[PDB]
Amino acid sequence: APTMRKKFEKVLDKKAPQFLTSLLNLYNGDDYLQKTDPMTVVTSAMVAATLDLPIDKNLGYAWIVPYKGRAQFQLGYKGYIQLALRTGQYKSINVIEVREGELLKWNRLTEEIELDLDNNTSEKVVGYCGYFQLINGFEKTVYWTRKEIEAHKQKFSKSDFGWKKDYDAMAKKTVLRNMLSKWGILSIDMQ
Amino acid sequence: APTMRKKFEKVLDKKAPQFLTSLLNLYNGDDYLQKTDPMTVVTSAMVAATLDLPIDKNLGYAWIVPYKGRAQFQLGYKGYIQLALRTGQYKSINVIEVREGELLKWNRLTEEIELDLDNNTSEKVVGYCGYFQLINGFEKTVYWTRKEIEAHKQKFSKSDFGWKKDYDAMAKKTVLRNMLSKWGILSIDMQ
Amino acid sequence: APTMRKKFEKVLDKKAPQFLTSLLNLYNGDDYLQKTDPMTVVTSAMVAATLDLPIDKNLGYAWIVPYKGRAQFQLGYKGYIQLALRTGQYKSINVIEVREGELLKWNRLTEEIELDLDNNTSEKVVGYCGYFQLINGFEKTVYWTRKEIEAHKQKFSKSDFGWKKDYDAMAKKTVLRNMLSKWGILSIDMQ
Amino acid sequence: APTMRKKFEKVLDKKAPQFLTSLLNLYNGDDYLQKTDPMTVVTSAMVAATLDLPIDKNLGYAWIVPYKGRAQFQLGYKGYIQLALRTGQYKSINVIEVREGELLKWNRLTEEIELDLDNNTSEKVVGYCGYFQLINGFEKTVYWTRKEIEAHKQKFSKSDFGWKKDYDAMAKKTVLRNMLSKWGILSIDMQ
Amino acid sequence: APTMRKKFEKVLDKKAPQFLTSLLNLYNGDDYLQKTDPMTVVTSAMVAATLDLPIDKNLGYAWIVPYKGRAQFQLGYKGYIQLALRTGQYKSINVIEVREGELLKWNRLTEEIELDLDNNTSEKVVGYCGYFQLINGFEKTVYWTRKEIEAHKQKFSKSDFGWKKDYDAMAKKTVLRNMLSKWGILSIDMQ
Amino acid sequence: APTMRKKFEKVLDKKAPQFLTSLLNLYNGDDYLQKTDPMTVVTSAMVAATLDLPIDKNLGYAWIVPYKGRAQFQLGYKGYIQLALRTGQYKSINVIEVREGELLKWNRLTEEIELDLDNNTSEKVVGYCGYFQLINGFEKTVYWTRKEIEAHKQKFSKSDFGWKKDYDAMAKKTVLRNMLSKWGILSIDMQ
Amino acid sequence: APTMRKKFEKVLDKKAPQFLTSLLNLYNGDDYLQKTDPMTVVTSAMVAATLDLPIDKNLGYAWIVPYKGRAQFQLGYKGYIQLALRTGQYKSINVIEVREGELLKWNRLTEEIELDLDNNTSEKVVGYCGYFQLINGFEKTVYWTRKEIEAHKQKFSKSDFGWKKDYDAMAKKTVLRNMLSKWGILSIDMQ
Amino acid sequence: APTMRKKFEKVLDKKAPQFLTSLLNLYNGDDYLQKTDPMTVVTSAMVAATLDLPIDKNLGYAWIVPYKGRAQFQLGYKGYIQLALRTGQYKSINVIEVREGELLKWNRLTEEIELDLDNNTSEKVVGYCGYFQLINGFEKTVYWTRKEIEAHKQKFSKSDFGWKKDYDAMAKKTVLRNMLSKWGILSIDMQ
Amino acid sequence: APTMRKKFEKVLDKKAPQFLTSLLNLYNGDDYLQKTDPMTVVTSAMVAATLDLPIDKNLGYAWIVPYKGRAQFQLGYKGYIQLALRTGQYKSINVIEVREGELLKWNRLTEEIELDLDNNTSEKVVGYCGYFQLINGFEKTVYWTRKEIEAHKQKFSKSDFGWKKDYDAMAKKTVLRNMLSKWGILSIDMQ
Amino acid sequence: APTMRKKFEKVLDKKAPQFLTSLLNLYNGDDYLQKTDPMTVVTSAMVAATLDLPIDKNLGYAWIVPYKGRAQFQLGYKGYIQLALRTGQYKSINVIEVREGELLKWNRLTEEIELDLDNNTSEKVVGYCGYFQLINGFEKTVYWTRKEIEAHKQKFSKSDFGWKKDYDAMAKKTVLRNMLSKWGILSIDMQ
DNA sequence: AAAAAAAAAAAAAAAAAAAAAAAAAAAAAAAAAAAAAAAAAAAAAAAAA
DNA sequence: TTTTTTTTTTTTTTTTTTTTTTTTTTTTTTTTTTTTTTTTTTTTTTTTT
Repeated sequence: APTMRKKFEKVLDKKAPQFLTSLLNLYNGDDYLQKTDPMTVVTSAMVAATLDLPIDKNLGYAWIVPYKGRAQFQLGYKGYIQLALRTGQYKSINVIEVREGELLKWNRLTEEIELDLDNNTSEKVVGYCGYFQLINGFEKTVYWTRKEIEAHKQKFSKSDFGWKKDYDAMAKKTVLRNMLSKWGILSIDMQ
Repeated sequence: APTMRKKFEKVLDKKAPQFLTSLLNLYNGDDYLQKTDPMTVVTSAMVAATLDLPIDKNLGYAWIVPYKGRAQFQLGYKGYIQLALRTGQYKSINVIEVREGELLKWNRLTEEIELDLDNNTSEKVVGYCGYFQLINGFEKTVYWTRKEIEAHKQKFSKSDFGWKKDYDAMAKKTVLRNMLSKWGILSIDMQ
Repeated sequence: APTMRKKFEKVLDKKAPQFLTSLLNLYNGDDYLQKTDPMTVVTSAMVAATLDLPIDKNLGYAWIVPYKGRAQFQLGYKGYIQLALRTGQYKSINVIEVREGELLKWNRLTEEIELDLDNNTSEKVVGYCGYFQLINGFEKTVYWTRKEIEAHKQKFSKSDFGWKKDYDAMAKKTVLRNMLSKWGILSIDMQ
Repeated sequence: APTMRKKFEKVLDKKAPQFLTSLLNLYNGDDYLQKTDPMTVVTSAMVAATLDLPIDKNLGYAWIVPYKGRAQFQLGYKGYIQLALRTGQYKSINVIEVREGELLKWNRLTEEIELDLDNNTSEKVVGYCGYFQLINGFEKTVYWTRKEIEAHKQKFSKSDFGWKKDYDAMAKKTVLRNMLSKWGILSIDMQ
Repeated sequence: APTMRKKFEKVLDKKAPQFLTSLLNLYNGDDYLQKTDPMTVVTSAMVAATLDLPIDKNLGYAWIVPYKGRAQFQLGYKGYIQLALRTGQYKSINVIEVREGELLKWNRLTEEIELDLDNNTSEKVVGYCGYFQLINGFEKTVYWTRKEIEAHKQKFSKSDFGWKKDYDAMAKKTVLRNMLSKWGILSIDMQ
Repeated sequence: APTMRKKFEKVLDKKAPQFLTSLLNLYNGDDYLQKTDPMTVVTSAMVAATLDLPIDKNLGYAWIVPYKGRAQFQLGYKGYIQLALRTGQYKSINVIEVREGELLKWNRLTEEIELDLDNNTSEKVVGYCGYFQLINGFEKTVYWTRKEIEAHKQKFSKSDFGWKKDYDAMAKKTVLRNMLSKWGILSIDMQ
Repeated sequence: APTMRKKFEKVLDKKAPQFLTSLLNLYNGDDYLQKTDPMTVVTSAMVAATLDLPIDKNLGYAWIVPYKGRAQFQLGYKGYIQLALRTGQYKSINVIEVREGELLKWNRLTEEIELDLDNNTSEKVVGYCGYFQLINGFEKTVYWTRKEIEAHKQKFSKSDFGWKKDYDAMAKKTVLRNMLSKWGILSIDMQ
Repeated sequence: APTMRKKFEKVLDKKAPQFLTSLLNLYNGDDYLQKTDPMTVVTSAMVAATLDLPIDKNLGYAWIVPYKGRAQFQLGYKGYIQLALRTGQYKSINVIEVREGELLKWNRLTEEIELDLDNNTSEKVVGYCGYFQLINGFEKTVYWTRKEIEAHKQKFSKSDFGWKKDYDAMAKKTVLRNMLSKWGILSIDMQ
Repeated sequence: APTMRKKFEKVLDKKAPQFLTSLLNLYNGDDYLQKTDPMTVVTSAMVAATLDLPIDKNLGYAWIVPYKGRAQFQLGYKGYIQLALRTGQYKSINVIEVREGELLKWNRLTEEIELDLDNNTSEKVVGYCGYFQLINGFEKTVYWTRKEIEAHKQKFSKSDFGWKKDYDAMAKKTVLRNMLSKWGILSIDMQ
Repeated sequence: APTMRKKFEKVLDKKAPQFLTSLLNLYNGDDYLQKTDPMTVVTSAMVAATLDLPIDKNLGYAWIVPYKGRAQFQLGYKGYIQLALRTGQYKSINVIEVREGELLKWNRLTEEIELDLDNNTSEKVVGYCGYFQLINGFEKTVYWTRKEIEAHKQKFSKSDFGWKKDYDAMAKKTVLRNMLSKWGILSIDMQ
C-alpha cells in the first residue's frame, strides 16, 4: 500500500504545471460552475491534467461540463486526433465536402466511391466524405448526406448559435469525430 | 523467485498513469461498487490497466461489473476492435443493415450473398450483415435476421432502456462483437 | 550451457506481462487449486504464457485443470482456431446444423454431400456438418448425427449443466475442435 | 569453419521458444527418463525443436522414448500428416471402416474396390480402408482385414491398455501411418 | 569466379537446418564412423542435405556407409520413390506376392501375365510381381521367383539378421528398388 | 549482346544445386583428374548440370573421362533411357536373353523372330534380343549372338574386370545402348 | 513489325538451354573455327538450336563446317531419322548387307528382289540393301554394289581415316542417308 | 472482318519457327537479293513458311528467285514429292535410265514398253524412263530420249555448271518433276 | 438457322491456310484487279479456297479474271485432271500428236482409229488425238485436225503471245480440257 | 421420329461444302432472284447440293430458274451424262452431224442406218444422229432432221441469242439430252 | 428448257562429318496412444467557429 | 453557445509400455572444306412455264 501511495505522489508531482494552468484557466473563465461541488471539478481537472491534455481554451482538447450538479471531463474532437497521432501507426487522415454533381456511385458494402472533381454545375454542397488509411494496409471510408447530418444535429445537439453562421465546419467535425471514435485505434503514451 | 518479483515491480512501475486514471475515474463515478470487497475492485483495475485498456468512460474499452459481491473486469465491443488492429493482419471490417427488398439469396454453406442496393420499396429494415477480410485471403461473412436478434436480446440482455431509443446500434454492436469474438484473431502486444 | 541460460532468461523477460496477467487472473478466480502443488501451477502458467495464450477468462484460449493433485495446461477449442489462423494457409472454415429434410445423400468414401437448404418441414435438427478448405486445393468435410454426438458426450463428458440450456453450441464446438485437431495444420509462430 | 558455427548459432537462436517449451513440458511430466544420460535427452529435444515439432502432450507430434538407456526422438502418426500438408501437393486423404456386407470385391493388382454403403445386416466391422489422392493424378488405396491388424498388433505392439477400450481408433491410426510412411511424399520446409 | 562463390554461399545458407539435423542425428547415433576421415563424413552430410534428403533414422531416405576408411553417401529404397513422386509423371506403382497356384502363364517377351487371385490351395508364397504405369501410356511389369531372389541375396547381401525374421519385406524392397532404378524416370527438383 | 548475357546468367542461376552436387561428388571421389586442366573439368560439369543430368555415382547418368589431358563429358546407358522417357512417345522397351534351343528362325530383312520359351534342354545362353515399340505403330527388333558381342568387346572395350564376374549384364547394356542410340528418338525438354 | 519482333524474342527465350549447350560444346572442342567470322558461327549455332537439334558430340545430329572462311550448319545422317520419326507416318526402316551368293535376281523397274539368307559359301560381302515402308502402303527399296559405293566415296569423300578401319558402317550410313534424303518424307514439328 | 483477322493472327503465331528459320537462312546466305524490295522477300518467306516448306538449303524444297527486281517463291523438284506423299494415295514412283540395247519397242498410244535388262553391249545411256502407279489402279509411264532432253535444256535452262559434271542427275530430275507436275495429284494438308 | 451458321463457321475455320495463301499470292502479284470491287475478289478467293484449289501460280489450278468490273473464279485445264483423279474411277488418260503419214483411216461413228507409228516421211504434225478409258469398260477417243484447232483459236482465244512460241502445247491443252469437260466424270470430295 | 431427325442431321452435316459453294456462287452472280421467296431458293440449293451436283457456273450441272415467283431446281444436259456414268452399265455414247449426201437410207422400224462418210459434195449439214450402246447388248439410235429441230426450237425455246452464233451445238445438246432422258437408265449413288 | 467459251509455256541443282566406349551392387523391421472447460452480456451521444 | 441514462452466473477431473547388423572394383582417340544463273500474254453475253 505505501508503495502505490509513493508512486501516485511522484506522478502527481511530475505534472504540476498542467494542473496549475488548468485551474488558472478555469478561474479566469466565466461563472457557470458555481452550482456544482468543487471536489468534482478538482477531480475532473486532475484527470484531465493526468492525460497531458490541458483545459486551456486556445487548444480545445477537453472540457468540463456539469450534469445534474456533477462536473464531467469530456474529450473534444481534437483529442482523438492527438491520441491517434500519439499512437504512431497512421498514414493519412482526410475529410472533404462533395458538392453537387461530383460523385458517381457509392455502395456501403465494398466501400467503393468514385467522384469527378473540378467539374461542377452549381455551388451548393450535397454531402461529406471522410477517409483514413493506416500503414499496414487498413483503410476506412465513410460518406454522409445532408439529411442524415441534419437528423443527427436535431436529435443530439441542443444549441443553434454555432450551427447558424458556419454549417460546414460543424458537419466536418462531426464526421471526423465519429469516424475516429468508432473505428480508430487510440493510445495514451507517446511512442 | 526474487527475479520474478523485480520484473513484476518494474512492470507495475512502468504503467502507473493508467492505474491512477482508472482509480480516479472509478472514484468520480456513481456509488454502485460499495457492496463488494475493495480488494477485488483493485485487482480488476490492476489487470485492466496492465493490458493498456483504461477504464475511462469516454473510451468504453472495459468495465467493472459486480457479480454476487465480486467485481469482474469485462471487455467491451471496442476492445476486440483494438486487439484486432493491434494484431496488424486485417484488411477490412464492415457491418451494414439490409433493408426491405435488397438481398436476393443467401446460403449458409458457401457464405455467398448478393444484394441490389439503392433499390428499395419501403423504409423498414429486414436484417443485418457483417463482413471482415484479412490480408492472406481469409474472409468471413455473417447475416442475421430481426427474429434471431430479438431472441438473443430476450435471452441474454437484462435491460431495456438502451434498446428502446435506438434499436439499430445495439444490433450492429452485437453482430460486430459476436463475429469478432468467435472467428477473429486477437493479440495483446502491438506490432 | 551459459548461452542457453542467457537465451532462456531473455525469452522469459520478453514475455513478463502475459505471465503477470495469467497469475493475477488465477489469483482473482475461485479457490479450486488449493489441493495441488504450487510449483506445477506456476509451471503451467509459464508454458501457457510462453505460447502467447493468456489464461484470462474473457478469451477462453487455455485452462489449468488439476488431475490427481497435478495441474495441467489445456488448450480450448479457440486455441486451435488461433494456431490455424497463425499458420496463414487457410481459406475457409465453417460449421452448420442440418435440420430435418435438408440433406439428400452422403457417402463417407468420396466425402460428397448435397443439401436442399431453405426447404424444411419441421423445426428440429437432425445433424451437424463441418467443412474447411485450404489455399492449395485441399478440402475436408465431416458430418455427424445426433446419436453419435450423444454417445460421445455420454462417454467423455462428465458434466451436464452446460449441455442442458444450449445443446447446439456444445455439439458445434465438439465438431469444430475434432475436425481441426485431427486433420488441421497448426503452427506456433505467426507469419 | 567459423561461418558454419555462426550459421548454426543463428539457427539455434531463431528457435528458442520451441526448445524452452519442450524442456518445460518434459520437466513437468512424469519421472521415467531418470535412468538415461541427460545429454541424449537434451539432444533429442534439440532435434525435435529444430523441425518445428514441439513435444507438448496436447499436440502429440513427437515423443522421446528411452532404449537401452538411450533416449530417442520419435515421430507420431500426426507428424506424417503435418509433413504431408507442408508439402503442398496433396488433394485428399481419408480412412474409413468397412462393416459386414459392404464391400463386393477387391483385387490387389489393379487396386479396384467397390462397396455398397448404407446397406448393412449387422453392426460388426469386417475391415478398414484407406485412400489418398494427389493433384497430378496419383492415387493410392489400401485395404486391411481384422486378422492382419490383429497379427500386426500381436507382433509389434507391447501394450494392451489402449487397445482394449477403443479398438477402432488404433487400427485406423496404424493404417493411416503405414500408408503415409510407405508411399507418401514428405517435406520439411513449408511452401 | 566470385559470382559462383556467392551463389554457392547462398545455396549453403538456404539449407542450414537440414545440415544441422543430419549432423545432430549422426552425433546421437552409435560409434561406427570413428575409423574414417571426418572431412569425408562432413562432405557426405553436405551432399545429402543438398538434395533435400535428411539422414534422420525415422525417414530412411539415405545412409552414410564407410568403405576402406572412406565415407560414402547412399540412397535407400525410399529415395527412389521420393524422386519418382517429385518427377510428377507417374500414375501407378505396386508390388505384390504371388502365392501357390495363382499365376497361369508368364512370358518375358510381351510382358503379359495372368493370375487367378483369391483361389489358393496352400499358404506358401511362390514369387513376387511388380508393376508401374506412367501417364503417357508407358507401363512396365516384372516377375521374380524365390530361387532368383535367394541367389541375389547370397551373391550381394552380407548380413542375415534382417532376412531371418521377415523374408517377404526384403524381397519386396529389392524388387521395388531394382525396378525403379533400372527402368524408372527420376528428377531432383520438385514440380 | 547484353540480352543473351542476361538470359545465360538467369539459366546459370536457375540450376545451381545440380552444379554444386556434381562438384562435391567430383571432389569426394578418387584422384584421377589431377593431370588435366581444371577449366575443362569445370566446363564439363557445367554442361552436364545444364542437361538435368547430375554426375553423382548413385544414378550413373553421365561421366567425366580424360582423353589426352582433356576432360570429356559422356553419356551412360541410362541417359538414353532418360531422354527417351522424357520424349513421351514410347510404348514398350525390353531386352531378354535367348537360351539354347529357344528361337526357331530369324531373318534380318523382315525382322521376324519366333521362339519357344519355357522349353529348354540346357542352361547356357546362345544370344540376346532387344525390342522397342512406339505409340504410332513403329517397332524395332534386334538380335545379337555371342560371337558378335565377344568381337565387339574385344575391339572396343579396354577393361576386363567388369566383364568377368557378370557377363550377361554388360551384353544386355551394350545391346540396349546401341539399339537406343542408333534408332531411337531422343529429346531434351520434358513434356 | 513490333509484333514479329516480340514473337521472335519469345521464340528465342523459349530455347535458351539448347543454345547454351551448343555454345559450350563448341568452346570445349578443338580450335578449328578460329579462321572464320564469329558472327557466322553464332548464326549457325542459332539456327541449329532453333530446330531442336543440339550440336553436342554424343548425339551427332548436326555439325558446323567452315567453307571458304564461312561457317555452315549441316545435317548428319541421324537428323534425317529424327525428322522422319517426328513425322509420325513411317512403319519400317531397315538396311542390311547382302553377302556372296545370297541374292538371286534384281531388276530396277519393278523393284523386286529375292534372296536366300543363311546360305553362304564365303565370308565376303557383295552389296548392300535398304528398304523403308510407310503406313499407307508406300514402300521403297534400293540396292547398291561395292563398285558404285567405291566410286561415290572416291568422287565425294575427301578423307580416308574412317573408311579404313570399318568399311561397312560408312557404306550403310551412305545408303541410309541417300535413301532417306531423296525419297523420304520429312517434318519439323513433332506430332 | 475482325474474325478473319483473329484467325490470320492465330495462323501466323502457330508457325513462327519456320519463318524464323527461313529468315535466318536467308540472312546467312550470299548477297544476291540486295537489288529487290525487302517487302517482296518478306512476303515470299511468309508464303513459303505457311505451306510447311522451309527455305533451308539442306532440304531443297523451295527457293526465292528475283525476277525484274521482284522476288518470287518457287517450288523445287522435291516439293512435288512431298505434296504427293502428303496426299496419301500413291503406291509407287520410280525413274530409271535405259542404256544401249535394252528396250525393244515403245508406242505412245497404249503406253506399253518392254525391256531386256542386265543384257548390254556398251556402257552409254540412250534414254530415260519414269513410271508412277496409284492405289486405285491408275498408272502412268513416260519415256524420254537424249535429243529431247538436250533440246529442253537448251531451250529453258540458262546455266551450264551443273549440267557438266553430272548429266544424268539433271535429266532424271527434269523427267521426275515434269511427270509429277503435269499428271500427278497433289495436296497441301497431310492426312 | 443458327446450326447452319455454326456449320459454316466451322468449315471456314477448317480451311484458313488455303485462304491465307491465296490472298498473299494475289497481293504479291501484279496490279490488274484494282478496277474491280474488292468484295467480289474476296468472295472468289473464298470459293476457290473452299474447293481445296489454291490460287498460287506454281500449281495453275484456278484463276481470277475480271469481267465488266466483276471478278470471276475460273478453273484451269489441270483442275479437271485433279477432280477426275479425286473421283477414283479412271484407268487411263492420254493425248498425243499424229504426224504426217501416220493414221490410216478414222470414222466418227464407231470411233475406230488405226495408225502406223514410228514410220514417217516428214517432220510436220497433221493432227492430235486424245483417249481416256475408265475401269468399268467405258472408253472415249477424239481426233482433231489443224484446221479445226486454228478455227477454235481464232474464234475464242484473244491473245497471241503464248500461241506463237509453242503451238503444240496449247493445242494439246485445248484437246485435253475439252475432252475432260464435255464427257468426263468429275467429283469434289476425295475418296 | 428422333432417329430420322438424327439421320437427316448427319446427312446435312456430311455435305456442308457443296451447300456453301452453291450459296456463294449464287450470291456472287447477277441479281435476278430478288423477286422470289428466299426460302424456296434455299430449299432448291439444298436439294441440288444433296445430289452431289453443285451449282457453280464452270460445271453447268444444274440451275435455279424462277417460275411465277417460285424458284425451281433444274437439271442440265450434263447432269444426265453424270448420272449415266454413275450407273456404270454403259459402253458407248456418241452424237454426230450428217452432212449433205452422206446417209443412204433410214427406217424408223428396225433402226438401221447406213452412211458413206468422207464423201461429200457440199459443206452444209442435213441432219444429226445419236447412238448409245450398253454392255448387255442393248443399243439405241436416233436421227433428226433440220426441220424437226427448227420446229422444236420454235415451239419450246424462248431465247435466240445462243441459237444465232452456233446453231450446231444447241441441236447436238438437244438430241443428246432427249435421247438420254427418254430411253436412258439413270442412277443416283455411284458404284 | 439453262446455253457457246478461255489463263498459258517454264525453269534452282550436284554432295559430304563418323567408329565408339564407364559398370556390377548392397542399410533394413517397426512401434506412444484414446479426450475432454463451456454458454453470454455495459450501451446510445454532445463544446464549437 | 448549451447539460442523461440503464442493469448482475454457472459447471467438472486420467493410463499405458522399450531394440539389431554388415563394408569395393576397373582404364583411355581419330580426320577433312564448293559451285552456278533471272519472264510473258488477254476480259460478257439471255430467257421464262
